[PDB]
Amino acid sequence: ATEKYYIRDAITKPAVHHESYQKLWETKWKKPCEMGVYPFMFGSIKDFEPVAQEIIKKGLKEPYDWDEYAQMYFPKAEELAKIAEEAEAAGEKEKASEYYLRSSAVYRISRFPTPRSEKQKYAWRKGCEVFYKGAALMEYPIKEVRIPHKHGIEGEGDVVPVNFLLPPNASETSPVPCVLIITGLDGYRTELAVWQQGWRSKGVATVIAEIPGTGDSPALRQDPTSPDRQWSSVLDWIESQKAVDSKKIVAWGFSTGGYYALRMAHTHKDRLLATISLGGGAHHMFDREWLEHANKLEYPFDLSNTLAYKFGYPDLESFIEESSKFSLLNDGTLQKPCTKVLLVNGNDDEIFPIDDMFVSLENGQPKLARMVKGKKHMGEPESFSIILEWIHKLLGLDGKIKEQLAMIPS
Repeated sequence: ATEKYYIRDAITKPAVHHESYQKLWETKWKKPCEMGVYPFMFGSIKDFEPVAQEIIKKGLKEPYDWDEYAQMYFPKAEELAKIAEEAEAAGEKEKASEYYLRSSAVYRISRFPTPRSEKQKYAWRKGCEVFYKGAALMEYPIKEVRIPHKHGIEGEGDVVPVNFLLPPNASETSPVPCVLIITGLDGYRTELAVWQQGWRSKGVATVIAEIPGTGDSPALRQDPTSPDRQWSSVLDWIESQKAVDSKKIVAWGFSTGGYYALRMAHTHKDRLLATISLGGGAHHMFDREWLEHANKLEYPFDLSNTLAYKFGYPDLESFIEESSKFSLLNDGTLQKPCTKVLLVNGNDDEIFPIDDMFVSLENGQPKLARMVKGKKHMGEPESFSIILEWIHKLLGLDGKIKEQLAMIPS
């Protein structure tokens, strides 16, 4: 196993943040929280630091009691929602928006990595509620669309809930490109929402949809073909929005979303101008060896257990027994023709192996690739510049990617 992957014996070095929440906060989370970036988009250090201090005093650590853990965030989440409600009543639109989104950030982290308890499931519903109240009070409001899941089968939900933002001058006469953002294992439509105003400012529509077994995805967790049905429903809906140019749909998968972006480049080739996989996997992400090591690496919590839950398995061993069936190599996806594909990741990724970029490049048609040497999951920040530069060229946008990226930090 120490000789199997690109990162070699890096897989055997346990990350310090697994020792305690205090180590998670001090070594991994405090910095991005202060900077207002993932996983703390729309958030404030002023909100999280008090909560962090109280969790650290309790000495919470792996294995976490997710009800006990989630409850630590609720007093702050509720405080911020009450401030937003008062601002809204006073006609303080910009203030109400800020505090609803700040509330949504606190609820979000309470149900990281994925809702696996009743209080985390509660926090998901409450987080969506205050997110959409905040989104509704944006200058250019982001809306929820409950897309009819017309391609759904027995056991699947009736709708695909998405975020939707349409630039103001968009019309059937002057239709706009659309970036379909596919979210990840922990960040859902309420998180990747942070990208929508930037695209709007460049004259680009956005639709944000969750992967199977996360957020409000209606898709069967254990069925490898469930995403295929979901994207058929989503693309049918985008096609019905005549203000969107259905010949200029670009799918950008973040994280685990990258797997789905790469898959749909094949399954929905004729309906997509391009797909981007940023820090995605394809094959080796499903290996026993990778999954048996990844729980203790760069991911903040238990990646492999969280992944198993998202795929509808009660434990890691049961997932590993069947995980090979999700491989884009094993299921024959990578042998099919694809639309334009861009693959970007850090070489040293300990969430999904760079080895899966190689598997992706070893099968079917040539794909665009940028490897980011000496960086781990997602190859940030250069990866965001590489991807925006390419999409701007593809869609003939203004190429002002710095202006767009500056809108991300909260």
